[PDB]
Amino acid sequence: YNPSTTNAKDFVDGSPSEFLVDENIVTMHSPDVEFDDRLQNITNGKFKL
Amino acid sequence: ITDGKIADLFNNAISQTISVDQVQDWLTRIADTDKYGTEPVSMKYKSNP
Amino acid sequence: LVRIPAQANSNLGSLNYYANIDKVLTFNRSEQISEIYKNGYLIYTTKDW
Repeated sequence: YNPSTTNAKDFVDGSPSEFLVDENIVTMHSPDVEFDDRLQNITNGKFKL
Repeated sequence: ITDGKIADLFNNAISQTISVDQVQDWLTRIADTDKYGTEPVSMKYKSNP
Repeated sequence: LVRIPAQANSNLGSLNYYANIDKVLTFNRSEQISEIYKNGYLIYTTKDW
């Protein structure tokens, strides 16, 4: 949106039930998580991708 | 709700609010039973030790 | 609920994530995107029988 014209709220109110994709936040799916229950309890694990 | 802006109108409830009877356009279009509330309120809640 | 920690070099906060969604999506009607949406979302059918 152009901030000089409209606010964020007024812009979203034209279609508040619209969805956008997000590749900046992804969802990794490995068999270890589903089958190894030790990886379903990770909490803020410092890892590199 | 003028243009779909229901978020801004929700935000500015302190200003954009008035009773039904005081709406000068609705002095004869609304029945006396559809502008005054005359039913109880059910107060029910529990607490902890 | 899974609060993704804050992402570096971004003034945003710690993001909030859900994968079990129980939502009802409502179309608020307005002319911001196009005029014809003051009545609702259109119904799409075949050109002929």
